[PDB]
Amino acid sequence: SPQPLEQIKLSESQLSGRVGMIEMDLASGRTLTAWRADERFPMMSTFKVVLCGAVLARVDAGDEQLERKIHYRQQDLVDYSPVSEKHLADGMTVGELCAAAITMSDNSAANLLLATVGGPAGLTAFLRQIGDNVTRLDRWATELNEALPGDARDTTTPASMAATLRKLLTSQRLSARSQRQLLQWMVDDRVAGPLIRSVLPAGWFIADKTGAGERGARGIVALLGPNNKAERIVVIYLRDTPASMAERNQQIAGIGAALIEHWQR
Ligand SMILES: OC[C@H]1O[C@H](O[C@H]2[C@H](O)[C@@H](O)[C@H](OCCCCCCC3CCCCC3)O[C@@H]2CO)[C@H](O)[C@@H](O)[C@@H]1O
Ligand SMILES: *C(=O)/C=C/N[C@@H](C(=O)O)C(C)(C)S(=O)O
Repeated sequence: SPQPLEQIKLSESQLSGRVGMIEMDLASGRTLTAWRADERFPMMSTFKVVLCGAVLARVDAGDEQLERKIHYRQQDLVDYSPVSEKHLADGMTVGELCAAAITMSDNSAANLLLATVGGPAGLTAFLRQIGDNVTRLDRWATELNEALPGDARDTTTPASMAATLRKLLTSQRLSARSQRQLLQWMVDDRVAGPLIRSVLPAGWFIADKTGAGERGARGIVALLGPNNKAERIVVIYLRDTPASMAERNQQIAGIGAALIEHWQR
């Protein structure tokens, strides 16, 4: 594979779309690679990690409990609810809802949690509270993935998302237990995690949340590193490409390969 920036450029050329990327040291925030890092991209399902950071903040404040059971109705369900559709009779705890939202990308679980933090506006206010003045959630799950050109709704920037994830995972804004919980939910991703491990060389750590949307939107927020350590945050977003899902996945994997082969920078 070529150097990271050369591979990122190659991916735009091959996809005819925009790629946004940040590679950042998790412990210090040192930015290593930045490409269109201040440009907007639809967050898609990656917003679910920030959502659960807001839930954990409420738990830390004593305004929520991960144990609290939420009972919901079938009419509350939206498209793609693999875990929540199985619990109409018994409900799910707030912690179970975050696990379903992050590890299975369950949309009804995400919406139930979104209401607890004040909806899209409440989550956006939380982002402003932690110093992210760019990321914004405007719609509920299912409609936030529309990815219309020029539409600023439900977007982030690679730089903003990377800084926000670092703040949630390591800045001590969340309690120690909450920081550990958010990380474990990403480690536990069932949608892409196992697949990524299957193609990663031995010794590489992965934790992640992926997303997909219209007009080719695709993305991933991840922790990656050799020696089985979450050394870096890597955020990659793609937008406005007509390519197949398989090729969008292949290009993101290609950028990851370039990082792996040329890690010491
Ligand atoms: O010299 C480095 C390595 O080069 C190859 O590894 C390949 C691997 O066989 C391939 O499967 C992967 O594809 C990349 C898979 C990446 C998948 C997800 C990437 C995500 C993760 C973080 C956020 C953004 C992208 O590339 C590496 C590096 O060339 C060799 O197979 C391996 O033995 C060797 O240790
Ligand atoms: C998160 O990225 C979700 C992606 N897609 C879903 C969505 O809510 O937009 C569907 C319903 C389109 S499907 O799961 O792809």
